[PDB]
Amino acid sequence: ATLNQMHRLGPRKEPPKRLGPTEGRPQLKGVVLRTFIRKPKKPNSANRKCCRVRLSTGKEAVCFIPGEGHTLQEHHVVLVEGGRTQDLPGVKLKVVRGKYDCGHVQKK
Amino acid sequence: KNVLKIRRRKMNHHKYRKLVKRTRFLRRKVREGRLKKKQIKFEKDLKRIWLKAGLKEAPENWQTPKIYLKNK
Amino acid sequence: IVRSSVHAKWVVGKVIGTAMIKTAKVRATRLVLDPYLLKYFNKRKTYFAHDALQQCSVGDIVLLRALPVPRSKHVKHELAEIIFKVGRVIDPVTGKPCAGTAYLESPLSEPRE
Amino acid sequence: KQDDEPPSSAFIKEYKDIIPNIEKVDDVVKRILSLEMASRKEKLKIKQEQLMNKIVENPEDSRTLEAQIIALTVRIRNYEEHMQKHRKDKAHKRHLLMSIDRRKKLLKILRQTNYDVFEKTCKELGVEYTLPPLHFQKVHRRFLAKKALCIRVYQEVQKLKKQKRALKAAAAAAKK
RNA sequence: ACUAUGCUUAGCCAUAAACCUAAAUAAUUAAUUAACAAAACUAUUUGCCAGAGAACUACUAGCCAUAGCUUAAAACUCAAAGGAC
RNA sequence: UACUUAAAAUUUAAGGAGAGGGUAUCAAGCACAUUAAAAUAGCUUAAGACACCUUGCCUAGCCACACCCCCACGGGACUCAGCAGUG
Ligand SMILES: [K+]
Ligand SMILES: [K+]
Ligand SMILES: [K+]
Ligand SMILES: [Mg+2]
Ligand SMILES: [Mg+2]
Ligand SMILES: [Mg+2]
Ligand SMILES: [Mg+2]
Ligand SMILES: [Mg+2]
Ligand SMILES: [Mg+2]
Ligand SMILES: [Mg+2]
Ligand SMILES: [Mg+2]
Ligand SMILES: [Mg+2]
Ligand SMILES: [Mg+2]
Ligand SMILES: [Mg+2]
Ligand SMILES: [Mg+2]
Ligand SMILES: [Mg+2]
Ligand SMILES: [Mg+2]
Repeated sequence: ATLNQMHRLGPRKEPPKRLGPTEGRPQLKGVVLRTFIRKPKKPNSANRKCCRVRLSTGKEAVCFIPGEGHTLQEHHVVLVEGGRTQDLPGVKLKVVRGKYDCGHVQKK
Repeated sequence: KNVLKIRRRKMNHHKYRKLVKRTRFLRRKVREGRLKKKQIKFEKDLKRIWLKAGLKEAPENWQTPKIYLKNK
Repeated sequence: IVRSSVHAKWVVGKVIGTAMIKTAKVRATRLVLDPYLLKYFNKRKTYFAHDALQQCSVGDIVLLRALPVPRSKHVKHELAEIIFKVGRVIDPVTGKPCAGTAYLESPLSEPRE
Repeated sequence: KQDDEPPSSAFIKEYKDIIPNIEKVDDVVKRILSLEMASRKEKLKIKQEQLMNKIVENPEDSRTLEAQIIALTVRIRNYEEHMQKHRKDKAHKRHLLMSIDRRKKLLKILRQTNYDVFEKTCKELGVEYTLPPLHFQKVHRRFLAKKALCIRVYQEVQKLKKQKRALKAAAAAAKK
């Protein structure tokens, strides 16, 4: 661009930073609604443990439960955080082990 | 260069043309109603002007032209 | 005989319109520095000026004097002088009529007409 | 039309000043060298020269803005006559509209440099010059209809104010 | 085999790989090989571009256009897509 | 604070050299002008008007707000956005 064209337009217009599943917040608290299994897109093979939750914001999201074995059930309360599960498409939240009803993984 | 990027547009345009063909009659009724709303918005915007200016009736000998109907 | 408050005590511009009665719309231009590029560009402003004799024509360069009291909402200047008349310029250096970069009347001659 | 059209008995521009000097020339020879036995292009060289004499201070010069404007006024009127018979000629319709625009550009430069010459040329050639409008105005059915009402609404409001002022003054006059 | 149609007279539509894929103008041919193509490269002015797909799409406004044209997004998905060899 | 008349601090009103967020799929706004016998048809706008949306900024500090109705005669759902404390 010429100096006249750079002057008339100025600095590049910057698209706004749209928020993610947590709405730009460190964590959210949600109530478990259902516990189900999700299959990792190919070429991965597993039965990943996930759950649906109603977050404090009022929306519903699918959250991956990390660790080997969880005791979560419906009506439980959990603290969700960010971080996508790469193999699981659409799962953009994770549960924090050791907070509210969700507990630390029992060590073997 | 290959025509791969043209083939994607070729399928997108072909599939879109058949979708418009399937729902052609539905689209016609959508349009006539979108134009009618487009006319009411035009009429109301003209009423807002004279009412704000303080007139209680539209200017004498004025009839809002129907510009979105099948006049041509 | 206190002078105006406005910063533009003296403004030069081009008469871009003359359709108002006894008023001339004038476009002035100043140089403003682009901070990113550090290059000067033209910022133009519009000034309404009192043309008492309606002696202004579109395209002529004029000098405006800030009025002590604003005549109206927008008329805060008067026409001091017409520096260059459109098509009727008179060379300041020699004093002879000119038509562009040329003398309509040679400076060697002394017509005194 | 225009005040002057060259007569059919007039000589072409090549021999316009040569035949008069020759002592005696036959009627036939005058007819061969007249404008009756010539193309339209020759009749246009005579129209232009007549206008240069009646307008330009120095008809010997054809590179002046006033002379260039005169050259384009003959062409513009020539293209217009062409287009009156050839209604669907799009190349000449382009030639007509492009010459008109060329004249406007030259008339603008003439006005900015020699206003006195500009005024004579427009009066003699009968060409009206309108100054370029500062702002371009868009046009479409919705705008032209809203802009018409807005002008009408204003006029009605102002007409009412004039009536009120007259009635108010009339009442005051009666009291006095 | 045969029609719309290609033709003529008016009006409409305004789209092409409308691409010579190379904007126009004035230079320069040494101080100069990403690859390929049609050698490199300076200045001036405007236009346009800012990962791929979604998308010659949705919505908006304009238009003689009504299964249309121009204008032209986002959500969402991916860690590539793409060019030349 | 001085003088029977002048030095400050602190505000208010009218303004303007220049600078000052986003969307142009917000492209027209619709009285937004001048003259001063009261006429003229003008004013802003792709050098971004108007519209809508978002945000305190200018940081020795400044600006706005003070239960709500922009205001607070009036009306209402009737007062901790002073310190501590509570739901
Ligand atoms: K694997
Ligand atoms: K080609
Ligand atoms: K308030
Ligand atoms: Mg090939
Ligand atoms: Mg496709
Ligand atoms: Mg046939
Ligand atoms: Mg045909
Ligand atoms: Mg195209
Ligand atoms: Mg071709
Ligand atoms: Mg297309
Ligand atoms: Mg479309
Ligand atoms: Mg559309
Ligand atoms: Mg839109
Ligand atoms: Mg409170
Ligand atoms: Mg209050
Ligand atoms: Mg407190
Ligand atoms: Mg209080």
